[PDB]
Amino acid sequence: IANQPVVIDNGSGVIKAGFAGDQIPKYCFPNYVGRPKHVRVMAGALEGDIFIGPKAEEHRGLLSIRYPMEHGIVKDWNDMERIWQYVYSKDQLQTFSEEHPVLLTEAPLNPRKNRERAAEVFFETFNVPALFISMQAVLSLYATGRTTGVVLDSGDGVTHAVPIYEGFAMPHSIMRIDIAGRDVSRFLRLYLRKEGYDFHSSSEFEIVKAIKERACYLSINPQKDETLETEKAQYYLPDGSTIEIGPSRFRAPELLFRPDLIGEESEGIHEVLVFAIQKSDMDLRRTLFSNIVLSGGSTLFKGFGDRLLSEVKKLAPKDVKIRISAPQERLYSTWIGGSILASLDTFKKMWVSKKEYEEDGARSIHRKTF
Amino acid sequence: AALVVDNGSGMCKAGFAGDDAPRAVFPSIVGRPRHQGVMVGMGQKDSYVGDEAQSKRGILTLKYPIEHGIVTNWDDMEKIWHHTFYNELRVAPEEHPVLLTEAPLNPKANREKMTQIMFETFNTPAMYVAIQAVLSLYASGRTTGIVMDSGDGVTHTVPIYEGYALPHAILRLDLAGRDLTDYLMKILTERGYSFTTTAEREIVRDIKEKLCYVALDFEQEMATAASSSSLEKSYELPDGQVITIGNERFRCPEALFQPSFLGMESCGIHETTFNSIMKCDVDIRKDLYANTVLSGGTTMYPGIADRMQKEITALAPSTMKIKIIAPPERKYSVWIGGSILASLSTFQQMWISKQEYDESGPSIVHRKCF
Amino acid sequence: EKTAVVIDLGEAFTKCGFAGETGPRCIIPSVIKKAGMPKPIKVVQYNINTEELYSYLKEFIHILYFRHLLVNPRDRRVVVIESVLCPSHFRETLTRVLFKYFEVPSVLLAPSHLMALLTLGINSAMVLDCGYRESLVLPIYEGIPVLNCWGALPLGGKALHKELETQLLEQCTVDTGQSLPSVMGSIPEGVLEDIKVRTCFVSDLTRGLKIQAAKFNRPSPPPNVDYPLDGEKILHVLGSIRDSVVEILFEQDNEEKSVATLILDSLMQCPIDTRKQLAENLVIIGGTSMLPGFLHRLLAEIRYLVEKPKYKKTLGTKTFRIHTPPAKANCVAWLGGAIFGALQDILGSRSVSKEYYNQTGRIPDWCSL
Ligand SMILES: Nc1ncnc2c1ncn2[C@@H]1O[C@H](COP(=O)(O)OP(=O)(O)OP(=O)(O)O)[C@@H](O)[C@H]1O
Ligand SMILES: Nc1ncnc2c1ncn2[C@@H]1O[C@H](COP(=O)(O)OP(=O)(O)O)[C@@H](O)[C@H]1O
Ligand SMILES: Nc1ncnc2c1ncn2[C@@H]1O[C@H](COP(=O)(O)OP(=O)(O)O)[C@@H](O)[C@H]1O
Repeated sequence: IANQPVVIDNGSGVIKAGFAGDQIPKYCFPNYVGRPKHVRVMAGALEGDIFIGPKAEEHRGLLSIRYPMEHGIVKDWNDMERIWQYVYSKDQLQTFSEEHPVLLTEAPLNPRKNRERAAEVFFETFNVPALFISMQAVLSLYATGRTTGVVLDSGDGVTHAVPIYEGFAMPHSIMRIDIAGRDVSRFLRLYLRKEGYDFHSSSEFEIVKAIKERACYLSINPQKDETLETEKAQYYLPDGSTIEIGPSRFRAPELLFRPDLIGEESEGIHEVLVFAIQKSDMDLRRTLFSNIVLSGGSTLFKGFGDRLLSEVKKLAPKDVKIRISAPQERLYSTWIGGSILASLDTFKKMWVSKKEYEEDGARSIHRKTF
Repeated sequence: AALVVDNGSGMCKAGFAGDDAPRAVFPSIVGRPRHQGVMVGMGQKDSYVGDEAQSKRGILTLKYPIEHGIVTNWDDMEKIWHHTFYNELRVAPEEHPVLLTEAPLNPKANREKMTQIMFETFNTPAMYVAIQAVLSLYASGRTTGIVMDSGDGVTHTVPIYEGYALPHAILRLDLAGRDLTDYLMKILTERGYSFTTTAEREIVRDIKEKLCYVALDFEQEMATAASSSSLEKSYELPDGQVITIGNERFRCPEALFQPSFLGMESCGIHETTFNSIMKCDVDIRKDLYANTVLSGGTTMYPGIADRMQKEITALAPSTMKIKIIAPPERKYSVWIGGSILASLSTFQQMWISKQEYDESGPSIVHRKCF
Repeated sequence: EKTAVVIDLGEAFTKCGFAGETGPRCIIPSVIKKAGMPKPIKVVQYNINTEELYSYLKEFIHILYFRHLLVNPRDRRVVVIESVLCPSHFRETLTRVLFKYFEVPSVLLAPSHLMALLTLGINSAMVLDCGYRESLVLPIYEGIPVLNCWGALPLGGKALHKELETQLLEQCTVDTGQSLPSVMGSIPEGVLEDIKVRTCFVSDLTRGLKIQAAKFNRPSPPPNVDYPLDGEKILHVLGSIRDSVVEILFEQDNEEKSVATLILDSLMQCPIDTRKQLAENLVIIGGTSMLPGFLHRLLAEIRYLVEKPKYKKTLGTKTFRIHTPPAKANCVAWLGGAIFGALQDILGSRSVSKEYYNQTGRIPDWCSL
């Protein structure tokens, strides 16, 4: 049917959705799992505590929140069923699966079983007439307008660098490490663990998330700043927990650029980044070093771009200067790219008709996946 | 009388003249453990090596000390050396002349540095370094033969004629099974399995050797696999996980025939060897079909001989009678050939003593090593 | 030479010991009760002042080694034993007392888990740490602590007393001295804890299932095991309440919280080169958890949760052992550090001196060196 098609978006931490023509996703709904903390003594309650937004802000007693897609790695699907089901419910867009075609993206480096399960939902349970699955960085490029450029971005729990010229990219040259903000939250609470505070469940995790994105910044000289002295400002929770932080308020690049110092096995964004750039054509590499699409919904801290510049200076063929790109907010660019995507001729040659899915399914999914 | 030490970026062996079994057999990889920041007691070695590192592989990360002949650190290499000597033989180097190998494409400064430190650190009476292929055909029993090396990170086609040969005729591509290990590990990652450390590499190279058989046409083999999944054999790891693969097994060494799996802008092993044959005399090429000698440790996979045979069979005319020399012991045969080389007195009259570098410097390395 | 000091961070007890001392020395409750004190002063008093606590530490250490052995510790070294998660400001305040007030030769931080390993001295091991308020499964593979494999359940001995006082505050099935049902509010914590600690025998798993059945819509809770009382008010009621504490100790009821839970977490961070090793390494330790007959409920819950569908893939079929403790009640880390400090004259160089502390005044943990 020629109605406005549904454009569902994704996200390990913040998942979006919309229509081909929306300029704003009506809901900035996070990616999580609402649950009870204890066995509800009385039956016939808010089944599974499927809470969204104000419903999540309703109560806190028997409410344990989780993630149904850990760092992009989704494991179960019942949570996803209820989440999508809630979106399908006439409180989000008040539409149906059949009433509008659906556009959607997927994170790379995933088994096909994820795609299998999702399409099974979208065509068996719900019925999409025409669907599609794409990438994310491409949509961000369309939002920025560039079609070329060394694309780079980092989600809530997924980081990835893709070298691109006119959309072209080599899979070998494409790099991705799925570790971001969620573990930074885990380490913020671990810092406070050394500091001796409250550690019992996801509530504190939410608190720490509010801290991470609110009462947290990033400095530039951790050795100096570690040897410096501050009075460590505090915050006020619903209890009013006047708690001091200090270096731990900005000890995140020892997770970004130096996570191995947490006795871990990784490299550093800039390293893998430059390596992927080095996988390209040396001279084309040099040209693209002047246009490196920088993004990331979690990389929202000042001075870190300068730290990245320091990595650049330590790695660039010196005197070939590369200054700081400082894009502050990086979320809806993918959503915007998807809106522009479905708004064009694209989906007409790029849909997944339900009929073809009925005929083949995974065969059609992968024959049309590229 | 001598000091036979076969080398390799992986397999490094040792013994003496007349010995048939290499006394030293170990992975010549450098293990570096998770040196963290908190305190600990009773210590350990700074960095265990190979077997030492494999013993405690859970912390030790056996990174590569060499890279297709590119030795990372000479110091670590010497640590390997010294400990291996005082691990296996515990004999001083002043006893006899040493025996080591190398391969071409190497900048002369490396072999000079090598031998230079060999006299520095060890003060051996004399010494010698050669080419593996020489020992290969030398142990084979010919002076006219074309072989190819497929080690852990090397590949080279050496045609010989009555001992004579040509560097122009001898071709080389230092690419081997390590790349396949990378490819295999990432495709199994796509299948849904975690792979971060070096132990991942060890287990995958293990099962890689355990399953890289050689079929003929992946189209029909793939058709049969998708038809009957009986070929998709299962295997349970040291951990409870049991994987099932059928295509993966034999299709992983297909990249040797096709750089397309990696996009290397290169040629197949068969046609590369064919071009090596093309750089010859019309009469001796026939002898190459007769002296179709095979080597390399990464050629311990059944089926490829018939494959390569059929390849060149389609290439060369019917009159070119193929006679494949396929020794399933080519891996250790180089060390053995070194022992046999160490048995011919005239060769042991030819030496590289102290005074040659003491006075002559390292130019005799260029005109005396080979 | 001479002996040394062996003291760990214990919310309830911080014993002292010498170098290579075979056998316990003296245990005293961590709280400090002084003259004209209505309620003793604890140790876990964070975000509190430093001078008052500083003083308490001074005179408590003073009379501590006095009534211990009246030794002069300005002659011998100190073996500081840690317990993670405590603020380093507190720890360094202890150090401030030590060096800037008492000036001992040298001090040295150390992990309790190390001494626990020293009880057997093997390289790889699991950590069945069960402290006074929390627990910890932070394995020591190759004699090296496993960093991200951590976790703690803030439901230790102190919270157990809170559970006891909750249950008994709900029902005063004792007499007067006629039943006095919840007449007064304060409780004799010493008496309560005497009942508790003197009756800690863990019951069967089936009995815990009976408790679960009693939660919603009971088969013979007595002969109930619970220790006599005083204050002219003694009773013989269900001692099965301690088994109810054992049941709430491991909650899967939309919580999924237990010791096995942390073992599973460790397994999640464990790589293949740690799994079977830990299956061998079924280390049997724990400080406050001196739980009699806990092998039943314990092992049963272990080999009860192995059957979890989301964890058979992780586990497979892993068997375990019983790495029995040659040490005693809680002397494990105490004597482990005692013999560990015995011939560590070599490591006396590693023991932080006051000399360097003059020009330094700081000991660095995971910071910028
Ligand atoms: N028994 C075997 N079966 C199959 N493949 C093997 C076997 N042994 C070694 N290989 C292959 O050979 C490589 C290991 O190195 P190899 O045994 O060839 O010695 P090496 O260290 O390569 O010697 P050099 O470095 O001098 O070539 C790996 O790529 C592995 O796949
Ligand atoms: N100020 C901030 N500092 C650090 N991290 C942030 C901040 N704001 C948001 N984040 C994290 O970054 C994520 C946004 O990245 P995004 O690309 O949207 O990934 P996702 O779609 O998985 O959320 C959010 O989920 C949030 O957890
Ligand atoms: N049979 C028993 N069962 C369980 N716990 C016991 C038993 N006997 C003693 N305990 C408890 O073990 C505790 C040891 O606590 P401890 O771990 O030393 O606290 P801290 O580490 O704060 O000093 C004592 O407080 C005691 O009450």
